[PDB]
Amino acid sequence: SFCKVNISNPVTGANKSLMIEDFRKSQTIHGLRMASEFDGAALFRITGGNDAQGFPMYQGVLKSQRARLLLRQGAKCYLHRRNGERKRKSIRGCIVGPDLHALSVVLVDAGLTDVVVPKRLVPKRASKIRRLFGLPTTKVDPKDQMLVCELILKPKVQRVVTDEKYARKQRVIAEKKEIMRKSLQQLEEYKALLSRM
Amino acid sequence: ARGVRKHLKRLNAPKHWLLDKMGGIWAPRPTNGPHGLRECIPLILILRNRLHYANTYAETSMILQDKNVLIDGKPRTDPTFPVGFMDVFEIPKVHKTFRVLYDVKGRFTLVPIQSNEAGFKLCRVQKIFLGDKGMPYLSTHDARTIRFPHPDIKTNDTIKINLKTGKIDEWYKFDIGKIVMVTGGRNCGRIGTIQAIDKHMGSYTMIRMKDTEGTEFLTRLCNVFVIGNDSPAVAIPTTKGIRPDIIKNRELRLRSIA
Amino acid sequence: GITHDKMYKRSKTGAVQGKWHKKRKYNLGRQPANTKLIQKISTIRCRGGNIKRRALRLSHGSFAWGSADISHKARILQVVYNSTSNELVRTNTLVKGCVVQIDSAPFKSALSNDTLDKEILDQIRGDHILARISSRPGQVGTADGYILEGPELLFYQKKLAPK
RNA sequence: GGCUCAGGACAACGGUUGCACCCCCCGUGGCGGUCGCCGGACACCGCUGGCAACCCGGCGCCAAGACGUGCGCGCAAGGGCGGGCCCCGGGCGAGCAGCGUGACGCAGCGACGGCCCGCCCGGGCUUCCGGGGCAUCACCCGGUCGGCGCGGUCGCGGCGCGCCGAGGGCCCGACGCCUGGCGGAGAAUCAGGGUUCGACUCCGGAGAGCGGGCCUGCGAGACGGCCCGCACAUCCAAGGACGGCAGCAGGCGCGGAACUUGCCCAAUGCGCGGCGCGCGGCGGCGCGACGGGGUGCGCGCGAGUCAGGCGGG
Ligand SMILES: [K+]
Ligand SMILES: [K+]
Ligand SMILES: [K+]
Ligand SMILES: [K+]
Ligand SMILES: [K+]
Ligand SMILES: [K+]
Ligand SMILES: [K+]
Ligand SMILES: [K+]
Ligand SMILES: [K+]
Ligand SMILES: [K+]
Ligand SMILES: [K+]
Ligand SMILES: [K+]
Ligand SMILES: [K+]
Ligand SMILES: [K+]
Ligand SMILES: [K+]
Ligand SMILES: [K+]
Ligand SMILES: [K+]
Ligand SMILES: [K+]
Ligand SMILES: [K+]
Ligand SMILES: [K+]
Ligand SMILES: [K+]
Ligand SMILES: [K+]
Ligand SMILES: [K+]
Ligand SMILES: [K+]
Ligand SMILES: [K+]
Ligand SMILES: [K+]
Ligand SMILES: [K+]
Ligand SMILES: [K+]
Ligand SMILES: [K+]
Ligand SMILES: [K+]
Ligand SMILES: [K+]
Ligand SMILES: [K+]
Ligand SMILES: [K+]
Ligand SMILES: [K+]
Ligand SMILES: [K+]
Ligand SMILES: [K+]
Ligand SMILES: [K+]
Ligand SMILES: [K+]
Ligand SMILES: [K+]
Ligand SMILES: [K+]
Ligand SMILES: [K+]
Ligand SMILES: [K+]
Ligand SMILES: [K+]
Ligand SMILES: [K+]
Ligand SMILES: [K+]
Ligand SMILES: [K+]
Ligand SMILES: [K+]
Ligand SMILES: [K+]
Ligand SMILES: [K+]
Ligand SMILES: [K+]
Ligand SMILES: [K+]
Ligand SMILES: [K+]
Ligand SMILES: [K+]
Ligand SMILES: [K+]
Ligand SMILES: [Mg+2]
Ligand SMILES: [Mg+2]
Ligand SMILES: [Mg+2]
Ligand SMILES: [Mg+2]
Ligand SMILES: [Mg+2]
Ligand SMILES: [Mg+2]
Ligand SMILES: [Mg+2]
Ligand SMILES: [Mg+2]
Ligand SMILES: [Mg+2]
Ligand SMILES: [Mg+2]
Ligand SMILES: [Mg+2]
Ligand SMILES: [Mg+2]
Repeated sequence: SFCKVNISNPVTGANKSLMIEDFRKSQTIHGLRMASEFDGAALFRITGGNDAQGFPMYQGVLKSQRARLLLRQGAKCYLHRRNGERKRKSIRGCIVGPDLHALSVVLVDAGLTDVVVPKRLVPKRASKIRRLFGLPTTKVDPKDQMLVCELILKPKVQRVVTDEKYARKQRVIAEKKEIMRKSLQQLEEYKALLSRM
Repeated sequence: ARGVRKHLKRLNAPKHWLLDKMGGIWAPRPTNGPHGLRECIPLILILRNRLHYANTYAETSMILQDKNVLIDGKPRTDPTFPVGFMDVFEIPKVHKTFRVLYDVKGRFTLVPIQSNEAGFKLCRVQKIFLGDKGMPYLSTHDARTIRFPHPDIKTNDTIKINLKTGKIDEWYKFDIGKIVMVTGGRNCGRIGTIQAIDKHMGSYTMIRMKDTEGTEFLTRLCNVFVIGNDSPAVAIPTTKGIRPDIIKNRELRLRSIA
Repeated sequence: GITHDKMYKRSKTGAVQGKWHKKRKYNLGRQPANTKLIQKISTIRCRGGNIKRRALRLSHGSFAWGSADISHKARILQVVYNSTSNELVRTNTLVKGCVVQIDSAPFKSALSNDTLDKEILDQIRGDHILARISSRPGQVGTADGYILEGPELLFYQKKLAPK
C-alpha cells in the first residue's frame, strides 16, 4: 500500500486507521523517532511501525535503514524456545521515512473522540477492591465478599485474610518458638552433663 | 557423560539381587536415601519379585500409593526406595513384621519379629564430628544424625534407637569378645565373636572372628557390626550364621527333592 | 576460551603430545580483575552456584597493629612496593602481598602508651604507616592487611631507601 | 536413554591409591535465634496492523506456590592475634577441626519458612604396575627441568605471567615417523607351551559435515540449543528467509558384501503421576550361523484343509 496509520486513543479506549501517500519527499513527519510529538496536521506520538517486508522498528538503533542485532531473551521482536537462547534478527525499517508501510500512533490532549469502550475485566486482588470502593485496607473485618461484578471466564478474590489462614500463620509461629525452646533445653542438658563428667 | 546416571542395565545390577538375565533389558535403579546403591535392595524387588503381593510394576505402584507399607514406622510411596540392613518392614493389613538381615550367602532375608521388638533399631556409629557453632554430631550407617551424644559413644560402636522418638536408649562398645556379624565382603551374613584387632598405620585395620562352631575368619573393620554383648540384641535366622561347605550344602540340596 | 587443561603441554622428555578431545567447560579460566586503588565489586556465578566477589576500585581496608593489637579501618593511600613486578607499583594495582602506605589518622589515638614500638610511633607521628595486604581482592572483593614490624619492616624500609 | 569408531600410541584403558588441594540436583536424617497482610506488570485474551513467507508491531482491561521490597532474638565469605623453643581428645598415622578476642562487612533466609549440615550417587584430577611397529629414525627438548611471587580456577599444579638458575630424557631404545590403531571384559584355534583378532550385546572413552565461541542451568564447551568462518544443499514476487539421519524406517552413491517408509506402551525401565517415550516390546524380510524331526514300516502316520480352544495390546 502506501502507509496505514494505526491511531489508538487510551483516554477512551478506541482504535482507528487511516492512509497517506508518505512518499519520498518533504513530508514534515520524516526524520522523527519513536516516542516523539508531532502535530498531526497530515493524519500525536509515534510508538512503532512495520516497513515493507514487515520488519519492525526498534528503539535506539538511530538509523533509517534495517539492521541486524543479537536479540536476547526478554527483549522485543523475539519469542524464544529455550531459557537462555538468543537470536540474530533484522529490524528498524526507518526512523520514520518513506519506507514504512505502517505507523503506530497515540493521541494526547485531544472523527473527534466519541466512543467509550467498557473494561471487560474487574479488579481481583483484595486491595484492588478496597481502592475501588474507598474501603480502608487495615481492619479486623476485611472479608469483603460482595458479589456483583455485573455478571461479567473470570471472580475469586485473592489475598484475603480469613480466620483459618490467620490460625495457620499463628500455628506456624507457635511452633517456630517451640523448636527454639526445646533446643536451648537440650544445649543446657549437654553442658551440665559435661560439667558432671 | 554430561551428568548423573538414571538407568541401570539388567546385567549391571548387583549380583546379590538375584535378577534373571532374560525378561528385561533394564533393572530398577535405587533412589538415593538412607542406603547406597550397592548395599541395598529396591523396595519393589521385595513386593513383586519375592512375596508376590504384586505381580507387575504398575500394580506394585498402587499398593504404595494407598500406603500399605511402613519402613521404620513411616509409609514410603516410592517403588525404588532403598531398603537395607536392619530396616523394619511391617505390612499392617497382612500383619507381617520383618527385620532385614543377611543370609549366609550374602543376600537379604526377612526375619519374622514380634510386636515387642519392632519399636527399635540398631545403627553403627560411622563418625563423630563438629557441626555448626561447634556442636558434636554422630552419623550412622543409615544416614542418621544425632546431636549432643553421650561422650562415651565412640566410632564403631552400635546404638539402639526407639523408632518413634528417634532417640538413643542403649549403646554397645566395640571390643574383644563381642558378638558380631559381617555386613559385606565374602564372609557376609555369618555371625561370630571378635578375637583380634590389628591396626596398620596408614592402612586398613583387620578383624579376626570365630564362629560358634569355632571356624575362624578375617575381614576389614569397615564390615563388622556389633549385635550385642555375648548375646544378640535381636533375632537372627534359623541357620544362626553358620555357613556349610559345598559338600554339606549339596547333601541338603539332594535331600529337598527327596 | 581460556583453559588450564594440561593437554596442551609437552611431556617431561620434551615430546609433543596429541589432542584427544575438545575444550571442556570445567577446565576454564577467566581474566584477572586488576583491582585499582581509589567502589565497585562485581558478582561472578561459579560452578554449582558459589558466588565470587571480584573487586574493582577499592579505597579502604581494615588494618591491625598486631603487637599492641590496635585494629582500625583506614584508607589505603599508595602502593609502594611489589615483589613480582615494578609495573604493578607504577599503576597502584591492588594484589595480595603488596606493600602500601595507609592513613595515619585512625591510629593517632595510640600515640600515648610507651613501651610501644618507636618504629611504629614515629610512623604514626607523620602522615602514613607502612602496611601489607593479606587478602585476595579478586576472589573475595576485599582488601585488608596488617601493619609491618620486626625484620620485615626493616627489609622493606631498606627496599624503599631514598638511595 | 539411542547411534557410531573419525580422532587420539608414556593418551585412552585395566587393576591399585589419594584429596590434610576439591564440586554435587534429587532422596534420606538434622538443624531452624538474624545489626503487622505491600507494590505494579507480563503473557493468554479483546481492538486495530505489516509481510510473498519466515516472523512480528501498537493500545488496553486481569492472577499467582512468578517476581520485587520486606515484619525477625545479630552472624555468610574473607582478615589480625591467641602451640609446645630430648623426640615423640571433637578427631587423626600426621597441629587437624572448632572456639575466644580485637576490626571490617551486611550477604543469604523471611508476603504459604529455609538459609545451613551429614550421608548417598555422580564427577574432577591424582599414586604405583601394565599399556603397537620401524634404527635406511641416535641423539632429543628450550615453559623445555627446578625455585621464588602473584593471578586464575570448584580446586592442586609451568595452568598462566614476572624474576632467578641449567636443568630434564636416552641402546632397560629417548626423539621422530607410520598404523586400512578405540581400550578392556573377551573371541577363533587346540596334548602341554602357544598364535591371531579385539567394528558391534556389558563397562570406560571420544564425536555429531569441519574449525572455533557461548548462554541457561546442580550438572553441557549440548549440536532432534544458540553465534561466526569454510565446504555443500533448500524456498522466493529477487526484497529476504533457511538446513545438519554416526536416531528409527527409507533413498542415492560406493562396494564382493548387508532387511519393513509395519503395530503397540500390554511387558522391562525412565521423566513428571497420568500420561509420555522408533528406549524397549510384537509381527514382517532373513539357507550368516545353531538345534530337533522326515522322504517308511509291514500298515499306520506327518505335511497340508476346514472348525473349535489356548495364546496374544
Ligand atoms: K540456551
Ligand atoms: K558415551
Ligand atoms: K547431573
Ligand atoms: K542426567
Ligand atoms: K541387560
Ligand atoms: K538382560
Ligand atoms: K542389555
Ligand atoms: K529411579
Ligand atoms: K575453556
Ligand atoms: K564441562
Ligand atoms: K545403525
Ligand atoms: K576410533
Ligand atoms: K541432576
Ligand atoms: K593418576
Ligand atoms: K600415576
Ligand atoms: K595413574
Ligand atoms: K605406567
Ligand atoms: K625400529
Ligand atoms: K621464559
Ligand atoms: K607458579
Ligand atoms: K614465567
Ligand atoms: K630461564
Ligand atoms: K623404538
Ligand atoms: K579404520
Ligand atoms: K595349549
Ligand atoms: K611359541
Ligand atoms: K596355552
Ligand atoms: K601346537
Ligand atoms: K553388528
Ligand atoms: K559402541
Ligand atoms: K563398545
Ligand atoms: K554397553
Ligand atoms: K556403558
Ligand atoms: K559410558
Ligand atoms: K559409548
Ligand atoms: K562425548
Ligand atoms: K569431530
Ligand atoms: K558439525
Ligand atoms: K565438528
Ligand atoms: K562444529
Ligand atoms: K564445534
Ligand atoms: K559436570
Ligand atoms: K568453547
Ligand atoms: K564448541
Ligand atoms: K529424516
Ligand atoms: K559410521
Ligand atoms: K522399524
Ligand atoms: K553398485
Ligand atoms: K552392484
Ligand atoms: K509399557
Ligand atoms: K530426574
Ligand atoms: K521399534
Ligand atoms: K494320519
Ligand atoms: K492333521
Ligand atoms: Mg536452557
Ligand atoms: Mg549417552
Ligand atoms: Mg566435544
Ligand atoms: Mg611513579
Ligand atoms: Mg638460563
Ligand atoms: Mg578391545
Ligand atoms: Mg570392541
Ligand atoms: Mg551397526
Ligand atoms: Mg542429544
Ligand atoms: Mg557442539
Ligand atoms: Mg558391487
Ligand atoms: Mg523335534
